[PDB]
Amino acid sequence: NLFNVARGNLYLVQTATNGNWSPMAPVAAPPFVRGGPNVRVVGRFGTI
Amino acid sequence: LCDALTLHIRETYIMLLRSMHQDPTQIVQIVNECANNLLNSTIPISLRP
Amino acid sequence: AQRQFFGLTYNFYGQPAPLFDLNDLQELAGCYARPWTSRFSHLAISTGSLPVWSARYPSVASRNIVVNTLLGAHLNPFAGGQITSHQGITWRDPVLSSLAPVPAIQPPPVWAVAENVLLDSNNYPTYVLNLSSMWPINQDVHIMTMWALSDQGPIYHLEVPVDPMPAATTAALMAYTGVPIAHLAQTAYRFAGQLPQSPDSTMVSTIRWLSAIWFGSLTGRLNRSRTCNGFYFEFAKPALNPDQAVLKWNDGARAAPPAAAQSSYIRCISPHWQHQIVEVAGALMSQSVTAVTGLPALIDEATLPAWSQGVANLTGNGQGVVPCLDYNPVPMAAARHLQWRQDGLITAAQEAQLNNDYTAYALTIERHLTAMLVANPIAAGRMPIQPFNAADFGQAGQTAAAVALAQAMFV
Amino acid sequence: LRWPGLVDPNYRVGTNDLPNRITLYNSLYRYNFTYPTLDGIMYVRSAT
Repeated sequence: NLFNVARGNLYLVQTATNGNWSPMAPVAAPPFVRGGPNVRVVGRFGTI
Repeated sequence: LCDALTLHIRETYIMLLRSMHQDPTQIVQIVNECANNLLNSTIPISLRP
Repeated sequence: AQRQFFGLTYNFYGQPAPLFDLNDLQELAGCYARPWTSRFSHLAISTGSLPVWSARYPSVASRNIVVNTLLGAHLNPFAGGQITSHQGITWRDPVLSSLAPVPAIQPPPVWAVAENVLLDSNNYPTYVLNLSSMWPINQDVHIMTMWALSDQGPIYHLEVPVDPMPAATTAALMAYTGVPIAHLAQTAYRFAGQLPQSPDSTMVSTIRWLSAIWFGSLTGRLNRSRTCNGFYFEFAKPALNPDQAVLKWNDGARAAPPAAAQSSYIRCISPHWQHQIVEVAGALMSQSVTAVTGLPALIDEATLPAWSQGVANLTGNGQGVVPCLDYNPVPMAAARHLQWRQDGLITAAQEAQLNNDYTAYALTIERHLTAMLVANPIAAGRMPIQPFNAADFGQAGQTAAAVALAQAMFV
Repeated sequence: LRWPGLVDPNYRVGTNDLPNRITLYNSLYRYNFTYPTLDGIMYVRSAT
């Protein structure tokens, strides 16, 4: 971080709050980790 | 009216064509394999009578 | 043409109301909530080989299995005369098109939930007095009947005359050459479901000749070296998409018309038909024929489910019935490969090879359905899977007799 | 004889005579083919 280089991953969820939103230091467990119940990955190509 | 001979020749050519018809849907796999997965595609095709 | 279809509503499997909720009405592909002319709608545009199935619909026969209970739940006519309404849902008018919410000012009577209601068809006088408009409904109800009279795979019907293919049939069939069985089912169904045809129409005797010509290929009897009349179905590697069939035309050594008629109903006991687009296509492709031409005879009560026992004019038990030879995908294809080796199409090494490559494929079919039934039980509400139980999947009934039927159907 | 189709009541749609006598009024089968012309999207594999 002291060099502008966050680790971990990046979540994209539409949380529309009003309180102290905190992108960096996230309170609580991250919603849906990899390999969680019904959490499919994207096949290499990513085709739709 | 259509002379059986001519009607029969065409009824043969219609077959010549159908014979070499290619299931449009399988075309995605042909490209997928012929390219070794390096290239993967998708080709919507409205199936009709 | 024809107007007198005797139907039968889907079984409840011991559940309260019909296995489907409100959301199923506004999810059907094609024409809004119109269940008629649906089935092969989600397959109208092919993108690839991969079978079309989402989250709610965990399989191929899932789209149809749902439109069945949804269909019967709104079939008071033909079985009562009224129009009724189930959970605030009814048809627009007498023609019976899409299903809209119960109209105000003059709402229909609430439908009395009942299991297996016999459809008489003539009970609804408006049908015959408006046949050219509500014709698809005849083909569809017939489908639901063939699906309802079985707890394990749709019971269609093969035939084949004593004499060779007509002169008008051979000329009509030479147009569906490079067309997979998956597509032949779509063109067959979409045909008999849009305009009142005749029982002796050219496109009817050819599509029937195309169905029984497909069974021989599925059994292996009608391979590359043994055509019925120049038509067969070449099968690709089972590990490389076995769904591909295609009606190839050749000039080899044809078979020969049988000594007698081989009219016989067929079924697929193994719950594999659910995820196999090839099995569902073969079933619905034959049903298109028994639609324009009602059941050639009655169905055998020999086995079948505990609810199809002695139906009005569908399943009998006397002498006017036709035996139903049910099979199993795995042993059927295992015997289908065995036919290819007998005549010398494949080496004796590719005999036990294609068996392992297919049994592994059919395993994927089993591993999938078992994982879906557990995810979507039955007491939850809907029935996209149909409770088959895991005690089966490999208890092959008289599949060995279905194979002996193909050998007799093409001597 | 030239017109077994048009005249004779025992005609059979599709029946010829061919090897022996060219019939005139037959029963052809007018087709209406469409020629689908594929043009799809094409995704690469993605580094890894």
